[PDB]
Amino acid sequence: GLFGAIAGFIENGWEGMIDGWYGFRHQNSEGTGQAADLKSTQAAIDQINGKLNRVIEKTNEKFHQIEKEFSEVEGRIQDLEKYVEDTKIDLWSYNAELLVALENQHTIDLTDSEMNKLFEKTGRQLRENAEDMGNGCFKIYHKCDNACIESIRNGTYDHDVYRDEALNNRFQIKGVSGGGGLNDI
Amino acid sequence: GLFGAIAGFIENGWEGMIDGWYGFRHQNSEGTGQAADLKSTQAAIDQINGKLNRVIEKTNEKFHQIEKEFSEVEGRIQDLEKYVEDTKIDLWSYNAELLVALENQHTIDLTDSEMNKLFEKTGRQLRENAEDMGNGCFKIYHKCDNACIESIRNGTYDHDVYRDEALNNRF
Amino acid sequence: GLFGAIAGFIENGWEGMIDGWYGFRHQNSEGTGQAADLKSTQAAIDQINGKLNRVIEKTNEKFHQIEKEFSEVEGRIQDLEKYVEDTKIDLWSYNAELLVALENQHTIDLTDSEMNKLFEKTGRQLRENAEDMGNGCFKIYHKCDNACIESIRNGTYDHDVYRDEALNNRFQ
Amino acid sequence: PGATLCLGHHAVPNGTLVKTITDDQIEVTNATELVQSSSTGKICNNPHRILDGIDCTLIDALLGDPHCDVFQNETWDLFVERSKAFSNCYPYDVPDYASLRSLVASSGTLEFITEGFTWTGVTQNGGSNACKRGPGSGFFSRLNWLTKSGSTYPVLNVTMPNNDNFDKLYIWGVHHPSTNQEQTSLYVQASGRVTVSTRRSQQTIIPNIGSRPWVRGLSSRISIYWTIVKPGDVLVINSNGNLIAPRGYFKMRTGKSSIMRSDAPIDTCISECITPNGSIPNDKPFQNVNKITYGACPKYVKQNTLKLATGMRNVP
Amino acid sequence: PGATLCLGHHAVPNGTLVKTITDDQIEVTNATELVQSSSTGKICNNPHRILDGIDCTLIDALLGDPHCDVFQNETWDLFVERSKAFSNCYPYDVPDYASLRSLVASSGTLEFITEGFTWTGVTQNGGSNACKRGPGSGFFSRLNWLTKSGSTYPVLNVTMPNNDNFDKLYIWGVHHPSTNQEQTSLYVQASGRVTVSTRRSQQTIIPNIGSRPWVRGLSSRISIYWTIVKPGDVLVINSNGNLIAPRGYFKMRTGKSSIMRSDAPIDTCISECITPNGSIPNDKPFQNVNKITYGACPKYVKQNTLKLATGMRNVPE
Amino acid sequence: PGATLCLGHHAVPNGTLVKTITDDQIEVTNATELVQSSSTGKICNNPHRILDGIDCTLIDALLGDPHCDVFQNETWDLFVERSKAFSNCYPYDVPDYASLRSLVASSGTLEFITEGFTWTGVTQNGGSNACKRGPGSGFFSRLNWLTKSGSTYPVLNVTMPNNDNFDKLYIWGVHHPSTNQEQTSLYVQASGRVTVSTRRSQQTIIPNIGSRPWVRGLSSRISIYWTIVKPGDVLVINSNGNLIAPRGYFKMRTGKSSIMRSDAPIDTCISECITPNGSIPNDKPFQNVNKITYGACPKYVKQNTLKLATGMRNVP
Amino acid sequence: SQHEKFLEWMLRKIEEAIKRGNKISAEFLINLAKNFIHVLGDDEIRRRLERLERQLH
Amino acid sequence: SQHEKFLEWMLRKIEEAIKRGNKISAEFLINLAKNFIHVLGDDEIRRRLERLERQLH
Ligand SMILES: *[C@@H]1O[C@H](CO)[C@@H](O[C@@H]2O[C@H](CO)[C@@H](O[C@@H]3O[C@H](CO)[C@@H](O)[C@H](O)[C@@H]3O)[C@H](O)[C@H]2NC(C)=O)[C@H](O)[C@H]1NC(C)=O
Ligand SMILES: *[C@@H]1O[C@H](CO)[C@@H](O[C@@H]2O[C@H](CO)[C@@H](O[C@@H]3O[C@H](CO)[C@@H](O)[C@H](O)[C@@H]3O)[C@H](O)[C@H]2NC(C)=O)[C@H](O)[C@H]1NC(C)=O
Ligand SMILES: *[C@@H]1O[C@H](CO)[C@@H](O[C@@H]2O[C@H](CO)[C@@H](O)[C@H](O)[C@H]2NC(C)=O)[C@H](O)[C@H]1NC(C)=O
Ligand SMILES: *[C@@H]1O[C@H](CO)[C@@H](O[C@@H]2O[C@H](CO)[C@@H](O)[C@H](O)[C@H]2NC(C)=O)[C@H](O)[C@H]1NC(C)=O
Ligand SMILES: *[C@@H]1O[C@H](CO)[C@@H](O[C@@H]2O[C@H](CO)[C@@H](O)[C@H](O)[C@H]2NC(C)=O)[C@H](O)[C@H]1NC(C)=O
Ligand SMILES: *[C@@H]1O[C@H](CO)[C@@H](O[C@@H]2O[C@H](CO)[C@@H](O)[C@H](O)[C@H]2NC(C)=O)[C@H](O)[C@H]1NC(C)=O
Ligand SMILES: *[C@@H]1O[C@H](CO)[C@@H](O[C@@H]2O[C@H](CO)[C@@H](O)[C@H](O)[C@H]2NC(C)=O)[C@H](O)[C@H]1NC(C)=O
Ligand SMILES: *[C@@H]1O[C@H](CO)[C@@H](O)[C@H](O)[C@H]1NC(C)=O
Ligand SMILES: *[C@@H]1O[C@H](CO)[C@@H](O)[C@H](O)[C@H]1NC(C)=O
Ligand SMILES: *[C@@H]1O[C@H](CO)[C@@H](O)[C@H](O)[C@H]1NC(C)=O
Ligand SMILES: *[C@@H]1O[C@H](CO)[C@@H](O)[C@H](O)[C@H]1NC(C)=O
Ligand SMILES: *[C@@H]1O[C@H](CO)[C@@H](O)[C@H](O)[C@H]1NC(C)=O
Repeated sequence: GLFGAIAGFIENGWEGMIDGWYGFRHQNSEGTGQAADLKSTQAAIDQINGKLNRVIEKTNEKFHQIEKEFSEVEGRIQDLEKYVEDTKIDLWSYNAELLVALENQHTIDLTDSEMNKLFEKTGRQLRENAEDMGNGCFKIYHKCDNACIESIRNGTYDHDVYRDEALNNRFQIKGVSGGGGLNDI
Repeated sequence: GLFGAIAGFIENGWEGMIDGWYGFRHQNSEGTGQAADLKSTQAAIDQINGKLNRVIEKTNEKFHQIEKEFSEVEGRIQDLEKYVEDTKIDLWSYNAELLVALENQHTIDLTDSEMNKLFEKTGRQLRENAEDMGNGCFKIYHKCDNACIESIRNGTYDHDVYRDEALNNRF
Repeated sequence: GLFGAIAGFIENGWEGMIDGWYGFRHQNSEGTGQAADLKSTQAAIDQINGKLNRVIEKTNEKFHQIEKEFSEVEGRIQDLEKYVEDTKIDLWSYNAELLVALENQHTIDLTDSEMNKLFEKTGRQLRENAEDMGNGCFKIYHKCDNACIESIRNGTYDHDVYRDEALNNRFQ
Repeated sequence: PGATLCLGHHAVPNGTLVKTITDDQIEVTNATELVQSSSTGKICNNPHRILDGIDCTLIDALLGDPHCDVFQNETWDLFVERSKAFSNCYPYDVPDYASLRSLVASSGTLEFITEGFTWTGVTQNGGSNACKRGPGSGFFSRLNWLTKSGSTYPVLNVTMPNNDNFDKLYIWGVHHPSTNQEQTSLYVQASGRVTVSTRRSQQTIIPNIGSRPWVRGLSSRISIYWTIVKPGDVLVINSNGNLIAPRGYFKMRTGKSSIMRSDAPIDTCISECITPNGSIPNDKPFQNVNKITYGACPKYVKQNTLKLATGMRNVP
Repeated sequence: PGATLCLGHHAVPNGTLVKTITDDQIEVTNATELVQSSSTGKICNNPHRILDGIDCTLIDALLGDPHCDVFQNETWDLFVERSKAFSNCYPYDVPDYASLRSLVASSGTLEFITEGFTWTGVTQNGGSNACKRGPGSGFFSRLNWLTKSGSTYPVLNVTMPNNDNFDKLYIWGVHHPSTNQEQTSLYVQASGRVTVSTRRSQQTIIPNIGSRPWVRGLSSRISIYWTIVKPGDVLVINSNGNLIAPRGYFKMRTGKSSIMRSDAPIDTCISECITPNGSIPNDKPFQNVNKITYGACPKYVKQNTLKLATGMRNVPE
Repeated sequence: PGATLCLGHHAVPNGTLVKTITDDQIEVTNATELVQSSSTGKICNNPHRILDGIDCTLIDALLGDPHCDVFQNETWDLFVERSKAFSNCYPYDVPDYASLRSLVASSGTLEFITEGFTWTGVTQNGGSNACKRGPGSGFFSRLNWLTKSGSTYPVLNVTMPNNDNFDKLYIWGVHHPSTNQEQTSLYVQASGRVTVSTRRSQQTIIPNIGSRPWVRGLSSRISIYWTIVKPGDVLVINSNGNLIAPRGYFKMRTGKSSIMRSDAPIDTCISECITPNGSIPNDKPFQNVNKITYGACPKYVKQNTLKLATGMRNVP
Repeated sequence: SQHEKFLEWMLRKIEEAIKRGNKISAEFLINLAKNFIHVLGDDEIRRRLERLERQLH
Repeated sequence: SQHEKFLEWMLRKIEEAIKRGNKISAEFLINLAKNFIHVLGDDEIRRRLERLERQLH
C-alpha cells in the first residue's frame, strides 16, 4: 500500500478478528484481549459500498438495434455492421478492465489509509505516555488495566492522569545508580 | 480523505480564513492571531489549475458528419446510423462521468495531503519544544511572542534557542 | 507528490547514487559514506514493471475490416464509414491520453510513497536515540561508527544498547 | 509495570485474487463478480410481451401465410423467430428483406385495416396449390391475386387517400411467371407493369419471365414490395398486368418493439434483459453471454470474469 | 507559560455538491460546470460563412427553382435549410436524394459553368406553367427540356470532355409522362431511354408512363440523376427520348463545408460551435444541447450537469 | 560526538518530460515511448502469406484479365493491390464493385472449378480484340461469350446443383452493345434478358443499348454480377440474349484473409502488423503510422508521442 | 514580499491561461486573486489583473 | 549477499519478461540491472545478463 501499514510495518492480519476490520489487541496485568474498532471499519465499509453502488448503477436500456449475426455473405454493409459492433465491444471491454483495475488499487490504498489513520489517532491519544515499537504496537509506560484500555479504545483516555508515572518508567538511566524510579515519599 | 487531516483530526474549517486556503491560528501571551500560509495554497492552486487546463483543452473540431434525425422510415441503413450515433453518445457520457469522479476524488485527496504536509512541516520545525495535541494544534512549552510565531510561520524558527526552557516546562 | 518526501522535505536527489534508487548517507567519527537501500528500490521497480506489463500487453489483432480511404465521392455509405472510423480513432486517442496521464501521476506518487516509507521505517528503528532534523536526516545522539550505521541500514539495530547514552545526550 | 497495545486488521483463510494497476494477481479478503457469464436458458414472459413465432417468420405472418393465420392483429414487445420456421405458401422473395423485417419489427404490430379497393374488370381472389388453406388452394390473406376477367386486363388505375392522423403501410406484390403462355393466359398482355406511387415517391416494377427452381410445385415467383403513405398523402396503383394487390393497410407504430432470433423456450419469470441464450439478470454492469440483447441489459464485454475488490489485502 | 499553535483550513457558508468515486454527493468549497446546457438561440454569422436558404432546399437551388434563383454561383461553409422551404416547380424525385444533398453540401459551392451542348434536331428551353419564371412558363435554370422538332425525335449522341484540373458534376433528368399521348406528342417514340456514361460508369434510365398523384397541377414527374466526370474522362449522353438535358457542370471542391437543418435566426456575432438550437460556447469540454454540431464544438453527452471540484472539502463550523 | 544519517534518492543529469493529471510537463528520471511512429517502408512476407498483384487488381484476376493469368488458383492471407494496376481486356463495370472485391478478399482464394455447362444451340468461346490473348482475339479466361449459332438465339435454360458441402460463387455477365445492329447481329433479338436465380433469390438484368466512351477501341460494355449457391440449392440461368455465361465456380472459404492497397515493396522479414506504409513492430500498445492495419497491431491514435514515466521525479 | 510573490505568480499563471485560450481556468485564477488581493496595499496587482481580465471574453 | 540477491531477483524478472513476450519491460529491467552492476567487482551477473539480452526478440 501507499501508506505502509497493511503488508507494511504490520506483519499480517488477524484471522481471529471476526467482528470488525480493524481493532486492538492488548496485553496488560489482567491478561490479553482483542476488540474491534467500529469507526474505521464503518468508514472503510461505507467507502467500499459507495463505490460498489456507483459501479453497478443500472444505466443501460436499449431496444431495437442492428443485426449482429448473418446467414448470407453480403459485403460492404455487413462489413460495416460487423465493424461497428466489434468496435463497440472492444471499447467497452477496455473500459471495464481499466475500471476494475483502478477501483481495486484505490480500495487497497484506502484500506491501508484507514489502518494508518487509526494508528496515528491512537498514538496522538497516548501522547508522551507510550512509544511506537515500529510493528504496529505501542509500549505503554504506566499501569493500564482493562478499564484504561477501554478508555483508550473509545477516545476518552486522559494522558495527564498517568503522565508522571509514564515519564518515571520511560526516561530511566539504568546504567547509573538511582537512575530508575524516585523512592522518596 | 486518505490522509485524515481535513475532516479528520482537524475538527472543522475556518470560515474566517479569507486570504488563504491553509493557515495558522495562535494564542500566546500577547493574545490571539491568524495568518494564512501561502506555499501550500500555491501548491493546491497549481494542481487544481493544472487539472483544469487539462480538462478544458480544446481538442474537438468536426465539420461534415452524418445525419442524426430522420423524417421517414427507411430501415437497415437508418438503423445503422442511429446505432452508431447512440454508441458514440453512450461512450462519451461514460468517459465524462468517470473523468469527473476520478478528478474530484483526486482533488479531495490532494487537498487533504497538502494540509497534512503543512502539519508535518510545522511539527518537524517545533522539534522537542512542543507536543502534538491530536486536534491539529501544537502545545508550545516556552515563551513564544508574536515574533516567535512569525518565525515559526516563515520557517526561520530556531529550536535550540528555546530548547532548555521547553524541556524544563515539558518534563 | 502526495507524501511530500521527493521534492518536499528532501531537498534534492543524489546524482552520485548509481547502485540504487533510495539510500543512506552517513557522517560519523570515521567520516562520510553512502549505501543504497535495495528493498525500497525493489518495491518501486516491481510496481513500475507491473504497470509496464499491464500497459504493453498485446491484446489487439484484426484482419478483414472496412475501407478507410476512397477515390471517388459516393455519399451516404462513405460518410457513415468515415464517421465510424473517425469516432473510433478519437475514442482510442482519448483512452491513450488519459491512461498515460493517470499512470504517470500514480508513478510519481508511489515513488514519493516509497521514499517516505523508508524514512519512517528508519525513524521507527532509531526509536528515542535520534531526532528528525526535518530535512530527511536523523541526528543520532550517541557514537555510531561504521558498524553501527551498517546495523541501522540492515535492520538489526538495537536501540536499547545505546538508549542510556542517547537519553543522557538528548535531555541536556 | 507497563502494557502493550497492538494495532491490526482482520484476515481470512482463503482470499480472492483480483487485478490492480500495478499487480496482475493480488489477494484480497473479498471481491464481487462484475461480469454476468451464465444464463438460465429461458426467456421470461414478463414484463416484456413475448410473441413466439413457432413455425413462422415475421414476414410470413405479415403476408398472411396460412399456418401463420394465428398471428393476425397481433402485438408484441419482442418477436422471437425460431430456426424451425418454414414457408408453406407461394414461393416469394423480398427485395431488401432485412429492411422490411426491421421496420415491421420496430412497429410492433400486425393490426391490418381492410380498405374497399375497387378493381374494375379483373378476377379477384386467385389461389394456388402451393399455398393451401385447408384441403384446397389458397393465397396470402393480405394479398389479392388479380387476373383477367373474360379475356381482357384493363389498365387498373386506383387511388386511396390517407385522411387519418397516422402512417399507412401497404404491402403489395408482382407475379413473375415461368412461361409466356402463362403470362398471356393470366394477364393477357405479353409484358406487365406495376406502378405504386405517392406524391413524393414512386416505384415501377416490370415482371421477369423465366424458369426458376421448382419450389412447392411452382417455378413462378412473387416479388414483395412496401409503400408508406403519410397523413394527407395518397396511394396510387397503376398496373397493366401481374399485380398482386393489397387488401388494405397496416397501422404503423413507434416504440420499444424489436425482434430476435433464438431457440430458447419461454418460461414464467420476470427479467428485464433477454438474449438469444435466455433471460439474464441486470445486477452486474457487464455480461459475457451474448452481444445481442434486449431490454435493461448489462453491457457485453470480452472478459468472462472481472472481480471488484470489496475488502483489504488478505495477509495471513 | 507557553502558547498554542493550531493548524487549519478555510471553509465557506454555501458549499457545492459534487460526485466522487466513493460518494455520490460530497460538499466542497467550490466547483465548476463542465456541461454546456444553454444556447443563445441565434446562429452567429462568424467566423463560419453561413448561407440561409430562407424558403429553398439545397436541391432546389442546385436544380434552379425559380424562387431559388438567388443562390446561383453561391458558396458556403454551412448551408442552413429551414422548415418553411417549399418546391414551386415541376414535380420531381431524386433517387438517392440524401447522397446528392450530402455531396453538394460537402462541396460547398453552386458555381455553375455553362457548356454549349449541341442538340441537333430538338426543341430547346421547354417550360411549364407549374414552374413559372416571371409572368410566363419556365423550367429549372440548370436543366433544358428537349422536345420534338418538326415531327421526329433524333437519337441524340453528345460528348463533352473533361480537360480541366478539377472534377465536374453534371445534373441531368428523365421525364416520366402520364399518358402515351403525351409521350408520343413530345418525344415521338413510344418508349424512350437515356444513357449517361463515362469510361468506368454507366447509367441508363427507361421512362415509366403512368398517372401519379396531382402535384402543382401535374400527374407527371422528373427523375434527377447526377454524374461526376474526373479530369481526363469524357461524358457521353445517348438518348432517344424524354431527356432533361444538362446545361453545364458544377465545380466540385473539397473542404470543411456542410449542411444543417435549423429554424433558429442568424445573428451578427462570433461563435465557433453551431447547433440547430443556435450557437453555443466552446469553453466547456461537454455539451447537452444537441447531437448535431458544426465547428469547434464540445462533445455531446447525456448528462445535463457534471461539476468538477475546484476546492477542498467544505467542513463548516 | 554523535552522527548524522541522511535519507535520499537518486537523480540523473538529463531527465525526461512527461504529462500527468496535474502537470503538462514534469521531469522524471526516465520514460518510454508508447506510440510506434516509424516504419521500415517494406512489407514482411511472414508470418502472413502476402500475394502481390503487381499490375492486377483482385477483380481482374477473378475475371481472368490476360496479364493476370498467373493468379489462377491462388490463395492469400493479405492481397496487395498496387497503384500501377491497369485493365487490359474487355471494358467492364461491376455494380457494387466494393462488395464483390471485399467478399473475394475475405474468402482468400481464387480456386476455380470448371463445371460442364451444356449450351445447346449457341456459338461458344467468343473473343474480342480489346482483350488480346496471343496472336488472336480473346476474352476473360473464366467467362464464356455466347453468341448466335446460325441465325437463332434460343431461350437458354440451364440448371446446376450444388451437391457439395461448401458454397459456390458464380461470376457471370451481361453484354451492353453500342448499336442496334451489333445487338441484332450478336443475339438476334432486339432486347436481351438474363435471369440468374436460386430457390430464395433471383436477379434479372435487361441490357442497355448505347454509346459509351471509347475504351481500347470499344463503346460496348459488360456488367459483372455474382451469385452464391448454398449446399443443396440450385443455380438456374435463363437468358434470351447478351449472356456472358460462367464457366464454373469459385470455392468460398472463411478466415483471416483480407486485402490492402499499398505501394511498399515486399521484403524477407517477420512482422505481425502490416500497414500501407510497411510492416511495423507491435511492442508498443499504440501507433501513429496508418489507420489501415492488418494483423496483431497496435491501436491507431492521433498522438505522435506518448511518454510513460518509468522513474521518480528528477530533482537535480 | 511573500504576499506579493503569491499574487505575482498568480498573475503570471493568469497571463498564461489568457495566452492559451483556456477561459475557465483564467476565471478560476482571477476569482481567487480577486479574493486574495489585500485592498489598499497592492493596487498594481489589481490593475494588471483587470487588464488580464479584459483579454478574455 | 544483499546486492547479489537483488541482482539475481532482477535476472529472474527479466527471464519472466522474456518468457512472456513483453520486450519493453525486458529492456527496462535490463537497463536498470546494467546500471546497478558494481563495475570492477562482479562478472557472473554480467554474463547472465548478456545471455538473457541475446535471448530477446
Ligand atoms: C463477500 O462477497 C461475496 C460475493 O462475492 C458475498 O457472498 C454473497 O453475498 C450475497 C449477499 O449480498 C448472498 O446473496 C444472497 O443469496 C441468497 C441465496 O441465493 C438469496 O436468497 C439472497 O436474496 C441474497 O441474494 C450470496 O449468497 C453470497 N454468496 C454468493 C456465492 O454470491 C459475501 O456475503 C461477502 N462477504 C462479506 C463479509 O461482505
Ligand atoms: C434543442 O433542440 C432539439 C430539437 O428541437 C430538442 O430536442 C427535442 O426537444 C423536444 C422538445 O422541444 C422533444 O420533444 C418532446 O419529447 C418528449 C419525449 O418524452 C415528449 O414527451 C414531449 O411531448 C415532446 O414531444 C424531443 O424529444 C427532443 N428530441 C431529442 C432527439 O432529444 C432539444 O431539447 C433542444 N435543446 C435545448 C437545450 O434547447
Ligand atoms: C547487519 O549489520 C551488523 C552490524 O552490526 C552485522 O554484524 C557484523 O557482522 C560482521 C560480519 O559477520 C562482523 O564482523 C561484526 O563483528 C558484526 N558486528 C556486530 C556488532 O555483531 C551483521 O552481520 C549484518 N547482517 C545481518 C544479517 O545481521
Ligand atoms: C450463447 O449463444 C451463442 C450462440 O448464439 C454462443 O456462441 C457460440 O458459442 C459456440 C461455443 O463456444 C461457438 O462455437 C460459436 O462460434 C458461437 N457463436 C457465436 C455467433 O458467437 C455462446 O457461447 C452462448 N453463451 C453461453 C454463455 O451459453
Ligand atoms: C532510459 O532507458 C534507456 C533504455 O533504452 C537507456 O538507454 C540505454 O542505456 C544503456 C546504459 O547506458 C545502454 O546500454 C543502452 O544502449 C541504451 N539504449 C538506448 C540508448 O537505446 C537510458 O540510458 C535511460 N536513461 C536514464 C537517464 O537512465
Ligand atoms: C503513411 O502513408 C500515408 C499515405 O498513404 C501518409 O499520409 C500522407 O501524409 C502527408 C504528411 O502528413 C500528407 O501531406 C498527405 O496528404 C497524406 N496522404 C494521405 C493519403 O493521407 C502518412 O503520412 C504516412 N505515415 C507515415 C508514418 O509514414
Ligand atoms: C467559485 O469560482 C467561481 C469562478 O468563476 C466564482 O465565480 C465568480 O466569482 C467572482 C467573485 O469575485 C465574480 O466576479 C464572477 O462573476 C463569478 N463568475 C461566475 C461565472 O459566476 C464563484 O464565486 C466561486 N464560488 C465560491 C463559493 O467561492
Ligand atoms: C384488427 O383490428 C381492427 C381494429 O380497428 C379491426 O377493425 C379489424 O377488423 C381487425 N382485423 C382482424 C382480421 O381481426
Ligand atoms: C387515375 O385516377 C386518378 C384519380 O384522381 C386520375 O387523376 C388519373 O387521371 C387517372 N389515370 C388514368 C390513366 O385514368
Ligand atoms: C457563374 O460563374 C461563371 C464563372 O465565373 C460564369 O461564367 C457564369 O456566367 C456565372 N453565372 C451563372 C448563372 O452561371
Ligand atoms: C457519339 O459521338 C462520339 C464522338 O464523335 C463517337 O465517338 C461515337 O461513336 C458516337 N456514337 C454513335 C454515333 O453512336
Ligand atoms: C429449365 O430447366 C429446368 C430443369 O429442372 C426445368 O424444370 C424447366 O422446366 C426448364 N424450363 C424451360 C422453359 O424449358
